[PDB]
Formats: sequence, C-alpha cells, structure tokens
Amino acid sequence: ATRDEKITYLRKIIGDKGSDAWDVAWQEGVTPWDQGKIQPPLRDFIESNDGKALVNKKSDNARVLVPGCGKGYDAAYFASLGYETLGADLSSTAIEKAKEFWAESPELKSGKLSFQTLDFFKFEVPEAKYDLVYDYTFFCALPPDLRAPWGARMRELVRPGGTLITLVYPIDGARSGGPPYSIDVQKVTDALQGSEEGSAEPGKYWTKVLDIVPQTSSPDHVGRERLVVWERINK
Ligand SMILES: Nc1ncnc2c1ncn2[C@@H]1O[C@H](CSCC[C@H](N)C(=O)O)[C@@H](O)[C@H]1O
Ligand SMILES: Cc1cc(C)c(S(=O)(=O)O)c(C)c1
Ligand SMILES: [Cl-]
Ligand SMILES: [Cl-]
Ligand SMILES: [Cl-]
Repeated sequence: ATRDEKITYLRKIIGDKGSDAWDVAWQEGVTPWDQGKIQPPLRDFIESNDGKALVNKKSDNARVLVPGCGKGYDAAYFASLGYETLGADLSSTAIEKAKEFWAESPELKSGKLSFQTLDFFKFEVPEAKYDLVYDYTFFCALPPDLRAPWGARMRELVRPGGTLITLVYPIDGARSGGPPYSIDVQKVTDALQGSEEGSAEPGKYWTKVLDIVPQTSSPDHVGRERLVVWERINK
C-alpha cells in the first residue's frame, strides 16, 4: 500500500523474473512510477525557443520513438505536435492501458500515434530511423549492466542529425538499488558515447547541445532532475 512497500515488491519480482516482472507489475497494478501526465520540463522545453526551432524544422515524415512509454503520456504529447509517434513498451498490459488512456486522442484515431508491445532492445529499427527520441523513467528503470546496450541501441535508433531528449531523473546521488536507479548526466553520457576505444575524449557519437536544470520541475523532482538534449553526429 505504501510507495516503499510497492517498490520493495517491484524489486523482489524483478529479482526473480528479470524483465518479465514488468508486465507482472502492470497486471497487478503495482505501478508506483505512474503519474497520469507528462513531466512539465518536457512541455517547457518544446515551448522554449530551442524547442520551437526543433519542432518547426521537422520533416513531413518525421518519426518519434518513446521507449518504455508506460501509459504513453509523452508519446501522445509528441503526436499532438504533428510527429508520427510510436510508444513502445515491453508490457502488453501497459500498451493496452496506454490505448485506453489515450482512446480519445485524434492522433490515435488517425494512426499518427501508435502504441505497440515491443522490446526496446529487440524491435526492428525502421530503415529511416527516428528523428526524435524521448527517454524518461526508462534509462533509470534498467539494471546498471543494461545501460551500455541502451546507449548502443540509442546510437542505432536516432538518425544522423536527429535528437535524443533525456529527462534525467532521479538524480539521488550514491543511493544504491533500483528501480528507480539513481542516475546522473555522466552515467547517461558514458552510455551514449560508448567505448572510447583508445581512451578517446567522449564526443564521438553525440553532441550534448543543452543540459539544464528545468525551471518547472514537479515538486518531488526539484533538485533531482536535469533535462539534456543530444544531437546524433558522425553523419
Ligand atoms: N526492454 C524494455 N523495452 C521496452 N520497455 C521496457 C523495457 N523494460 C522495461 N520496460 C518498461 O519501462 C517502463 C518503466 S516505468 C514506466 C515509465 C514511463 N516512461 C512513465 O513515465 O510512465 C515499464 O512500463 C516497463 O514495462
Ligand atoms: C522506473 C521507475 C520505477 C519507479 C518505482 C519510480 S518511482 O516510484 O520513484 O516514482 C520511477 C520514477 C521510475
Ligand atoms: Cl499529459
Ligand atoms: Cl520486440
Ligand atoms: Cl535493429
């Protein structure tokens, strides 16, 4: 009934079942992460001068991926901006619940928004790749040993010149255990920029164009959140 009890249980079943535990949690209603809406820093970025420029330059066929989308609030948001958007989640339960929650969306109706039960690590990347990817409470959901393949998938998923937005949360310092794991921008950087081969200064695969403290974090997010925008390079 308590958040902590619910997190304790989520971590217990992740220990027994691995990644299969996520659909179990959704089936059983153990969804402590669920907020019922997007995080404000996403809307405020999109509505900022950098955000307007990003949306205004989008191609007519521009595609968005929202991985680990849960009930899909962020995917619905991007679809409402005119992006052909895919919300992907491992859990078939989560994906049905996303289709329920957004049942009235005009973009779900048109097919411009789509929710699909997909494993972020396994699904077939479209040939044209994604123009824009948004990661929130997905990187911090993964066990630490999966951060490196997450970065590698991100490098394959975002087209050259495309953009990845990571809302980095929770930044709780040295706290161990997860989900949610305590993350920071450095951890995201190391995953995204990958192997340095011969100890090469990171900057090989992405440019970190913007890294801010959002001025409109949710109250329990204040002091534990950064918004980072990454551009895919090595064209
Ligand atoms: N390999 C994987 N591929 C796609 N989704 C995954 C995944 N592993 C875990 N997930 C999903 O990641 C989510 C973590 S919590 C849901 C967070 C969501 N971004 C939100 O803000 O509401 C769960 O829904 C889980 O089903
Ligand atoms: C992946 C994940 C899981 C949980 C339990 C939480 S939360 O309970 O702290 O809100 C968050 C933010 C992300
Ligand atoms: Cl919303
Ligand atoms: Cl898949
Ligand atoms: Cl692939």
